[PDB]
Amino acid sequence: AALAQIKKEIAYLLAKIKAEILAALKKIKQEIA
Amino acid sequence: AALAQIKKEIAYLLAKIKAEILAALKKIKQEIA
Amino acid sequence: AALAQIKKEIAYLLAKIKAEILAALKKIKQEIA
Amino acid sequence: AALAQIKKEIAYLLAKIKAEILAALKKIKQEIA
Repeated sequence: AALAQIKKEIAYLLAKIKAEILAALKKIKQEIA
Repeated sequence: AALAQIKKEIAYLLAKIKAEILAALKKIKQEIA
Repeated sequence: AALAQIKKEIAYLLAKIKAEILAALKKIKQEIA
Repeated sequence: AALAQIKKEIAYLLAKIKAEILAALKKIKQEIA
């Protein structure tokens, strides 16, 4: 169980990092368009 | 085995995050070029 | 304990990768603004 | 040992994802400058 818990928590953090980076990229595409 | 399974699945998620970020970056380089 | 230690260290590295990428993005938004 | 091996390999993949993303960002900052 603990292994699957670690996997789930890292997966969540990856998705959070991705969403935050794409948020800043869209602010840049929004600035230019 | 479960450890290698966790590693393989995180590796996959990393590659997915990378491809998605580079997809949005190319939409931005495409907009400007 | 070692499992939680691995999780904590990967979490730290993710946050470092995110901060560095957002640093370069802001240098780009700064260039254009 | 296997746990530390998994950690080392994910760490490597993170650094590879970061370097590749910053490579594409610099191609974009290079295009505009």
